[PDB]
Amino acid sequence: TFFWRAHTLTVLFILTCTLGYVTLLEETPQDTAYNTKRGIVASILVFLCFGVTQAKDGPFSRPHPAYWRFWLCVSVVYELFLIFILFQTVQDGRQFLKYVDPKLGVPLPERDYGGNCLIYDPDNETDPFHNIWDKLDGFVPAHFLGWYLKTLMIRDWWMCMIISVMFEFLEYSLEHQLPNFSECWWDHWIMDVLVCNGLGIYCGMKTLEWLSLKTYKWQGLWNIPTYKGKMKRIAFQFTPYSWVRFEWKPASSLRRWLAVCGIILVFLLAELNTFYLKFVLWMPPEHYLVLLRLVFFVNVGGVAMREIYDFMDDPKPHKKLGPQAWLVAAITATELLIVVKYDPHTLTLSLPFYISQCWTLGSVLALTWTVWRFFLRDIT
Amino acid sequence: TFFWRAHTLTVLFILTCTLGYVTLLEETPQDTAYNTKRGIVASILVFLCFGVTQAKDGPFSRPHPAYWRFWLCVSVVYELFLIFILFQTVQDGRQFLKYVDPKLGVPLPERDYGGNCLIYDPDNETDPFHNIWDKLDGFVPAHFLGWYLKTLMIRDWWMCMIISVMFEFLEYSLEHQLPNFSECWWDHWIMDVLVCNGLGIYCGMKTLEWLSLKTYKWQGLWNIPTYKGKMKRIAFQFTPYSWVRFEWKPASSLRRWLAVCGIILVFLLAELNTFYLKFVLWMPPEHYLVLLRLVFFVNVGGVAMREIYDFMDDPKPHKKLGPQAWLVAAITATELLIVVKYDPHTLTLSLPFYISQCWTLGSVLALTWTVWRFFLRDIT
Ligand SMILES: CCCCCC/C=C\CCCCCCCC(=O)OC[C@H](COP(=O)(O)OCCN)OC(=O)CCCCCCC/C=C\CCCCCCCC
Ligand SMILES: CCCCCC/C=C\CCCCCCCC(=O)OC[C@H](COP(=O)(O)OCCN)OC(=O)CCCCCCC/C=C\CCCCCCCC
Ligand SMILES: [Ca+2]
Ligand SMILES: [Ca+2]
Repeated sequence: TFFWRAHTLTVLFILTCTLGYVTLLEETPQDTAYNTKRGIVASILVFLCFGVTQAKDGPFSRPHPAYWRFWLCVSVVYELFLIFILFQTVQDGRQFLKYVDPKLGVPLPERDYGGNCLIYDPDNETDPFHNIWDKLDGFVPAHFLGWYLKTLMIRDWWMCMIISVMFEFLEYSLEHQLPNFSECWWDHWIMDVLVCNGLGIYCGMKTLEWLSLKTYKWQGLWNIPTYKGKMKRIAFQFTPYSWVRFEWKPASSLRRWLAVCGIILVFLLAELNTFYLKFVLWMPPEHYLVLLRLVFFVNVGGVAMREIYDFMDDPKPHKKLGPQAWLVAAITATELLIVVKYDPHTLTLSLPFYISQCWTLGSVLALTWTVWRFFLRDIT
Repeated sequence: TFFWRAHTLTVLFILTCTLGYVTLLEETPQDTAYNTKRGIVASILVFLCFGVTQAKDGPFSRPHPAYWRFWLCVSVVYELFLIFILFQTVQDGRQFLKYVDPKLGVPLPERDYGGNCLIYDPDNETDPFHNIWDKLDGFVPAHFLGWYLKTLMIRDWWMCMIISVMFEFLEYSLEHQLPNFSECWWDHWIMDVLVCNGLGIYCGMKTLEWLSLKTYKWQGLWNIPTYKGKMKRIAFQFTPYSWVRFEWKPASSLRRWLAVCGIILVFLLAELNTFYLKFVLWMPPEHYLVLLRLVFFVNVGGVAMREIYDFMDDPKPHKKLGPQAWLVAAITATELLIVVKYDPHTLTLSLPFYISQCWTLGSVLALTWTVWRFFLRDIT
């Protein structure tokens, strides 16, 4: 347990010695294009170190609060870079991304995915599943893990299913304002919504039930029994300390209902601007930046979701929202503003009439539900 | 007291609305040289806002913890910029400072100040004080305020006087390794050390005694009596909540003595690298950057000095040093490394023999004092 309360002046000394050595004893190259990137990277690294060693501890502790402090600092850095990218012109921002990786900044080609439907197709005699084969890509294994983590983040069945359904309706309405969207109805539902609910959401709820019926008693690593107990402790150190499963009961007040609606809206906007950011900044879907963003968003979303539940469930008259939820909301707003700024012509396309009627019907149905809620509250 | 517990989501909404307006509804200029500076400034402003609204509260509260959070964030930004400047070449760093202000990046002329001594000089019959007149500049009014604040920061007589004396000896030894240093012996002592001890240090100790014999009882701004009480409360709101005067007793152990020596060394290095930074980065002494650095260092030094006293005086087995002291130490180390890197040829000049003998005598005297301390501890 030495590392769990280790000193910070030792970290300061190590950092100072390392940077002093690498700056003085080495030879500085005579080109500014490399030294500028080196300085930016060094500043980012030092900020990460200082935050890891001196930031606040979040609600999550295991495996080490330094992990969540590191992710908080990464969130801060990402927000700063997002704002810097926002405040420039579009082509200069794309060239800045080209500075990040020397392959971006060029118009990538566009292709359609849902061009082939009717799985039982006699077009290709050799393979009946010729239409399915192209669909069976890394997306399907990604959906299971993604929704497993996203249902570990929010810890509710109804909220999770409503978020998934709302996002799928939004994706269908999003098809003509972003041409890469092309999915058949079977691929839309059976391949995505069916798979998520059947496997990812179900496994997340099973994990919550399994690890919410456990006794959390821990002791030292050297007081445990022989190698069997050693391996048991090593494996279980990455299991959570103790959680409180969230219970979002929205039909009890008005502010609580609006707060649940707001967090649902933020969750939807996260995925919306994820897709629109991978589109408008001219980054390929398989670029490592997108995967890094996904991992960071998974971790930061879990922490911020716990923090916003803690803020929402408090009985005290005035509580300040945790910094992680604030940072996630700021990042989402900045990403949405970037998306609106960079490509407004493609985003401003008018909705299809036949789906706009359905959207209006849903809106009026929600309004009727709200007024009926008010009526029943008045009666009671 | 509305602002003392006001909401943070309101701040987030205001920031998001203002940045979205200034980015979208305005027209982005078609030059990257202005947009890059605009983006950097916007990122700095957003980081300042987020830190002010969501950082940790330091030991100092009055007039508002937001003030000290703002100074902590400024410290973070200054450290990051210092490291970025460090990791480049010397000429590129000077041109970066030229980017900060379009007049820097040029070799400024060098002049001597202590070229005229012997105040009672019959060289100029018209004015006997012709030598004094050039000396009587803004430096003397600056010394009083500077040492008043610096003795409010450390809250001790002996430590303050020893720091002043050590810094003056260091300045005298620093004359040939930095040519701008030129002061006559009277200007060295009577004009600086005499004035500080007579006025600044004495007024600081008088203020500490006066405001350490006060009863700190406060109430609301609307429960006070009429306009007399209103003005009294308005004036006294900027008076401190309640302080605990530090008492540095170094002759009790060895770790405590070494800690006092370390904080004295950091205090000396702060002024050393202040002068060497204003010299080596080609900034004129009267540039606003130097004054901003002085103000920031005054505030951050006070906060970090309280934090390091709190860390040093704790009885608990393990306490983490406050972030402000960590940041001040990091900034001092980074500034010293920049000074060593940029102009090593001027700094590496061999010290004068006649003063090197005095320095060796002082060092051996300190060693004898330490061994006598060990001898007396062994006897007792
Ligand atoms: C921290 C708690 C959650 C995680 C628990 C364990 C933490 C460590 C696990 C790390 C494992 C890395 C996972 C690798 C990434 C991965 O598997 O895929 C990422 C998956 C797969 O991508 P998909 O979008 O599903 O596929 C697109 C199909 N067209 O992506 C995702 O998970 C998306 C996550 C979105 C997160 C949204 C964040 C917003 C959450 C809350 C904010 C809401 C409200 C709070 C804010 C403000 C309140 C006022
Ligand atoms: C916060 C507590 C202290 C201030 C109290 C009130 C705060 C608000 C007051 C703001 C007023 C602004 C003052 C304007 C600036 C001013 O008057 O002059 C600045 C003066 C005048 O300049 P001089 O160097 O004296 O003249 C040169 C002569 N050759 O400059 C200074 O005050 C120098 C201050 C140096 C401070 C050093 C900081 C380091 C302190 C502690 C760190 C040490 C240990 C902790 C770190 C690590 C521990 C392991
Ligand atoms: Ca889909
Ligand atoms: Ca002097």
